[PDB]
Amino acid sequence: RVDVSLPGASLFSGGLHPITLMERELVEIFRALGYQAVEGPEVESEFFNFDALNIPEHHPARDMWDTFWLTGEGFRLEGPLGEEVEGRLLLRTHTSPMQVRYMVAHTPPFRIVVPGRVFRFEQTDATHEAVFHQLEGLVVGEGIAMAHLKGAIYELAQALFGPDSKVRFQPVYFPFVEPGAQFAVWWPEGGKWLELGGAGMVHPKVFQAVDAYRERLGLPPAYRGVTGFAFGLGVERLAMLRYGIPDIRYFFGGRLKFLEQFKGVL
Amino acid sequence: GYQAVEGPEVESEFFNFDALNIPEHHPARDMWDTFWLTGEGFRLEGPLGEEVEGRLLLRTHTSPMQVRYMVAHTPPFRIVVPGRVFRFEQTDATHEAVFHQLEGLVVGEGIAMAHLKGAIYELAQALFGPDSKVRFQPVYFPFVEPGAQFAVWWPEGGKWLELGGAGMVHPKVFQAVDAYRERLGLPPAYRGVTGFAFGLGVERLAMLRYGIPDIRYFFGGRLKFLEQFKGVL
Amino acid sequence: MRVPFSWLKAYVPELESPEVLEERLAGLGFETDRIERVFPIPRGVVFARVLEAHPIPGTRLKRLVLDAGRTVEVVSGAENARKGIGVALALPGTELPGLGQKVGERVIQGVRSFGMALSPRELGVGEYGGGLLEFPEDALPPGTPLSEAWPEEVVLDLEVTPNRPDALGLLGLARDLHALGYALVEPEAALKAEALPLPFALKVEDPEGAPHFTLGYAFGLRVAPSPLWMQRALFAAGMRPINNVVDVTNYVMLERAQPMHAFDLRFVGEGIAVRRAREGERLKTLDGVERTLHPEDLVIAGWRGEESFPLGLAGVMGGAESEVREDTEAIALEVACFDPVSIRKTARRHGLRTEASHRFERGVDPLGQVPAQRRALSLLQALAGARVAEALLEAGSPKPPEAIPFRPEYANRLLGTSYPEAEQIAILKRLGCRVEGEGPTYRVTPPSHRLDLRLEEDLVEEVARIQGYETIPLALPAFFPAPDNRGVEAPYRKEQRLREVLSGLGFQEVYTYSFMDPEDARRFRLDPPRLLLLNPLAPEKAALRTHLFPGLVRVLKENLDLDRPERALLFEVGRVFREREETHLAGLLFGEGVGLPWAKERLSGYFLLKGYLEALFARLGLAFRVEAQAFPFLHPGVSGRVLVEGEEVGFLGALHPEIAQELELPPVHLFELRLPLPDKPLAFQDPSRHPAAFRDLAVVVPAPTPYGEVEALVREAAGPYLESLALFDLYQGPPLPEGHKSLAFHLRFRHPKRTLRDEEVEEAVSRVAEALRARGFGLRGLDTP
Amino acid sequence: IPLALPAFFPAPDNRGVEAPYRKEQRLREVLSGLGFQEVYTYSFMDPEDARRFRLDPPRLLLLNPLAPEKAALRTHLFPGLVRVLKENLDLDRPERALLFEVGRVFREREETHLAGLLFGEGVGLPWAKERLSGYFLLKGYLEALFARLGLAFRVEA
Ligand SMILES: Nc1ncnc2c1ncn2[C@@H]1O[C@H](COP(=O)(O)OC(=O)[C@@H](N)Cc2ccccc2)[C@@H](O)[C@H]1O
Ligand SMILES: Nc1ncnc2c1ncn2[C@@H]1O[C@H](COP(=O)(O)OC(=O)[C@@H](N)Cc2ccccc2)[C@@H](O)[C@H]1O
Ligand SMILES: [Mn+2]
Repeated sequence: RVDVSLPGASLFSGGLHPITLMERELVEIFRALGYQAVEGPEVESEFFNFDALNIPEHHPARDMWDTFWLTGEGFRLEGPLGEEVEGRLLLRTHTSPMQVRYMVAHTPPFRIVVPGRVFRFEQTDATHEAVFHQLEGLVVGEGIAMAHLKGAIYELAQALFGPDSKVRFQPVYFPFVEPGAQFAVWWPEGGKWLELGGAGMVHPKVFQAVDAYRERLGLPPAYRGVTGFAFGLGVERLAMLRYGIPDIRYFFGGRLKFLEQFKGVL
Repeated sequence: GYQAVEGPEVESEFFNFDALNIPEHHPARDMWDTFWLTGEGFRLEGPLGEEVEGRLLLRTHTSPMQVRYMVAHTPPFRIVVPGRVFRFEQTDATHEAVFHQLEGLVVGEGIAMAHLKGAIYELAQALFGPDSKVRFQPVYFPFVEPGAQFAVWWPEGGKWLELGGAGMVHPKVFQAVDAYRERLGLPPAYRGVTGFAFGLGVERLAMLRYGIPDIRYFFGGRLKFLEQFKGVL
Repeated sequence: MRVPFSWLKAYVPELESPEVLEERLAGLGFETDRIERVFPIPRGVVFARVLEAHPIPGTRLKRLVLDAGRTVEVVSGAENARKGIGVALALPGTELPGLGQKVGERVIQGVRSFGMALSPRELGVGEYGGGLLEFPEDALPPGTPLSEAWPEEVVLDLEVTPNRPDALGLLGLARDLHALGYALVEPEAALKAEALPLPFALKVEDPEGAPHFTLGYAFGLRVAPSPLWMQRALFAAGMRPINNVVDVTNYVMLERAQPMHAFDLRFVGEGIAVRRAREGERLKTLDGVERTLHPEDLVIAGWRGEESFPLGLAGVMGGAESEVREDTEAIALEVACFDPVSIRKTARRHGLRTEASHRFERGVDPLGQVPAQRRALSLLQALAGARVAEALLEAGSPKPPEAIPFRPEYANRLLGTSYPEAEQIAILKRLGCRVEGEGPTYRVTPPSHRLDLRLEEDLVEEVARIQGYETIPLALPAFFPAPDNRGVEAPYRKEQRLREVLSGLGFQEVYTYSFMDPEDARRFRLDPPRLLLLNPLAPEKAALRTHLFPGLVRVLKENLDLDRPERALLFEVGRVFREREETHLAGLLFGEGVGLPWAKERLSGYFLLKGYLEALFARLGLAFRVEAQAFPFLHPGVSGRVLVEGEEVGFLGALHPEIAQELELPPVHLFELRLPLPDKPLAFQDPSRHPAAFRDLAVVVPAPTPYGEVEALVREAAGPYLESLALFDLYQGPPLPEGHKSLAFHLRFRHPKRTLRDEEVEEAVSRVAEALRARGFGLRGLDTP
Repeated sequence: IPLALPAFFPAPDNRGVEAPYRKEQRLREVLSGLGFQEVYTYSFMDPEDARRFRLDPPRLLLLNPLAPEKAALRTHLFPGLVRVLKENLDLDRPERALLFEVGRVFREREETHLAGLLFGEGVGLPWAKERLSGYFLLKGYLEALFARLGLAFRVEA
């Protein structure tokens, strides 16, 4: 006979990091809405991160992002069409620059979602990080309206918190969007409004920078008669509320006792 | 926007045929060679867990899920039901008595055939690229009023493959659905909506896509065959 | 259904070509499975007149004297070879379709055969080779090449769906084409009738089986071969010409989906009776088969005085005796509408599938009998010099079709098109519908031949296919799905994730038929299947599987036979049937195991399969435990039940040796669980930051006592501060009581907000010593390391 | 402002633009199923580690770092994994560990890397003694991974 209750061979059992899980669900939610996930580079030029997004230098608007500037020769930063690009290098302060990279390399209409690691120079506490993730959304084409942006967030909220969930839209400022807005979702289980991110209708000047970069590259203009909306939300906070993580610093902490607790979420 | 839901492999004649406007002793039912079953003690659950009765069989197609889903839900919605189906017929290199189908059902106000064509066009694009195209020809199915058969152009092989059938959900299907609802206490939910449905046979698409010459390989169980697909993650 | 291009062209003269025809039909809803050219006639085949047929003494052959321009002789053994008919003469030199060598002048039983007269098979126009082709003696000037009156033909193999029984007639097809815009030429039934009484009566004793039944009367018939144009037509459609009258009934049937049969009056007696058949009533059908009828069979009978007899199987096949032959002079023409269900059962009952049963099963135009009588009677007058009565015997009064709703607006709304109202209505009218009204919702009543036109939807499909499905634009729908459709895909996603993890963990997926061999309930030791098949593919698949593992085992064997896998780790997910349909997950382990391929030591068998499963459940974040339990199909020594989150869901163990033996297989390990597995909602636990207290201790216990109880006991008493607890060594030896075991346990304690005092850890091991002894167990180790 | 959802056939060149992202996520998932545990480490590197870990110095540096230990951008993924093993062994005492991490590395060009780490007694019967570990064990998992991906895998010294 054999003790069938004895532990078997200690084969290893793996797991996915909580941000991977939260990113995966966010991506699945938007995939169901027609969005496709594309990524951008963590090291960007000032042109894509700021200038092309209507965020010029020495202006109050740029203070909304504490940049991490870089130095070093020999580094080749590829642009939207593999062409080598130049400009003061930095660590992207948000995923937004992919809005520009994508649009020069493609034609409307389309729906994309860009997840990604972003960086910001600021002190890290229990609810703040200098290194975190964002999920960008961009939908462009004839007749795209803000009603559609609200429709997207409503679907996001429903998928994330259920039918007793709701979204809230309030005016807020971003150089890359003309109506500008900030949105929150009602979390029933916790009976409170959490601010998810910012969004708005793509600014006129963003489309212009996009087509100007296209012209300077031989491509024909593709965004003169289209509108669109974009949004950007910060993954960690959503993940924290969703997995009951109290300290945002745990994410990059590397502690196995922390990571292991998420194997169950397949 | 479609969501995947499954149905039971063992169905009653009511869902597989009757509710789908396919009555007994009529030419239309010959389009499906049924595998009838016998045996007491077996409990067949309906759309709302209620125990149901009726001559048991092995579903000849996924279509019955159209009915199960609609009694258990409200429009508008988009579903896709994959599933093992059974048919009594001889198996050769390109025919199976046991195979899989993928059903599609989209219901709601203003749903038109233009939308069904739109769906297949997107299917073809995603499956074979931009040089792909779809073809729609009239064909008959008791559960659909315009009825149709669609094919997709496969550039790489330079030929039209017939993928499946589709159409606008028949008036009587919506009626059987709401009648079953009433008989269950639920309010009618399909009097002012239209919709389209389609059903395509997986094996053939897989064969053309993975270059499998013999459809019998699928249920053959041979590891030397199965192993060749580890790469497709 | 065979569609002879030139025949269809007779109704649709403007047809562009067979290819364009195929395209038109496809857009109409009719797929052609094949297109072919069929009547090769060499120049050497000429038309001849048989002046005389002389028997060759001592043989079963005849010497034919033919007028083929010049007189010639040919030897023939065909029973039908006779004076007064026209034949197909293959002159010496002619090369015949299918024949190896040419046709030459040959000497046969004393006579020089100058070529030979042909059978349909030899000429290649039909399968029949039992007799010569019979043409009218004046069909063509003697010696003229046959091809001149018999051009090659292109025939389309059309698929005609159930809903379009009117399309089972070439004229019906032509009407669909007419709607597309083609000119339509309907045959004019020139008839010179006579006001005379019919020398017979009609008695429909079963109006349920024959809702509409008519009888035509043609006399003074001159039975003879059908003209060349008709024989070409019938042969092209796959039918063999017989003669004047018979061919006309087949032709009209093929023209307008209206089976009809000519009954020789000599055998009718006083009248025709459409009645049910009487038990065991015999009937020799047209095919020569002697049959016995069933009371459910509808028959066409005659009667004489008190005599009642079957003349034919109504709507399936006529009787052999009243077939219409050379000496026939008058007939009763049957043109009717039978009950589909009735015809269906009768056809099956006698294993008969005829052009007639097929059409009546699919449905015939309820008010087409009378028009069909004129057509047939008309042709009979023209080809058999028939004399026809003005009156018909008619029974039944079918009601015309009712008006249907029709909203243009809805047609466009349902299709997503924008066809102008006028085009929609012009289309329905070309198809033969009546359109009444002005307002937005018209009153459309379809022609009786359209059994498929009952609902408004039906009418929109008429508009769509005539306009052409290609004219329907492409669109994508947009809408917020109804609330109760939320996360309805969770179940499906849950299972697919499981398969994917299993494939990553290392298991290989397999797909096995849902069928089971009834006999395996025995071979594999398990309750018999609850569901069986009334019509199985084979006795080895007469039931529905109750377990998944049996199939996996049979897969291992089949694999080991074809190839020699040295091992294998498989898995399969599928539906099982037993009181309720449920989803199962089964896995199989076989082979030497896992380890260094160039070394010797290895990890395999039971504990290996248990390793993978523990990894799987660790990966799923679910509690997994295996307690020993007996299972007939498993080895009594290596057998246990599987528990996930404290809930029995399956079994794990080695295949029973006895079963292994009967199947001729080495040891096999496997498991089977019921899906879906339990869901364990997250409950994040903030890991303590303070140091953890380590401490070992072994436990002496009887060999029988399962590790599970020990682990459970130690853990339970370990205290609220127990973090870890692992088994690092099992020893059963001399240092202590014989028949005992020692369990090496690695333990760890830890506190959330502070550190653990050296006393608390002892107070904890104490409970693990007191409760440990209370169970008759002792502890050798008591400190770390 | 009302709520709506847009509808349209996406422009042809947006087709399968998500293949890359999907490809990588499938890889992570397989790795998690094969047995590897995912870890997330900062993209920052300690300039001094180019020495401690023996490797070419980082090509990109930070004008305004958070600290001197994070004044450069990582060139490799493994250094961080090792420092993770150590930090783990200090707080807790993992008897072993099979980790993996995917991330952006910077050196002449930004590129994505996949790194894995193996440590501990290995795999075998927890109540027995014999075991499979170290090099050939890590090579086992990798061979399984590539077998699962349907890719040829070879390791030359
Ligand atoms: N220090 C931090 N730690 C964790 N999350 C942060 C931190 N700073 C911000 N976030 C998250 O980042 C999200 C948005 O970042 P902001 O810097 O506030 O906005 C942006 O980054 C904009 N690019 C978003 C945007 C995109 C498209 C159109 C309009 C607006 C917030 O909702 C928040 O949850
Ligand atoms: N013996 C077989 N082996 C492999 N595939 C088969 C076999 N018989 C059919 N199929 C596949 O099954 C597909 C459709 O099956 P059919 O029996 O022809 O139709 C149906 O089963 C309908 N229920 C489909 C449908 C759904 C919704 C609306 C309209 C029509 C075909 O396109 C074909 O690829
Ligand atoms: Mn129709």
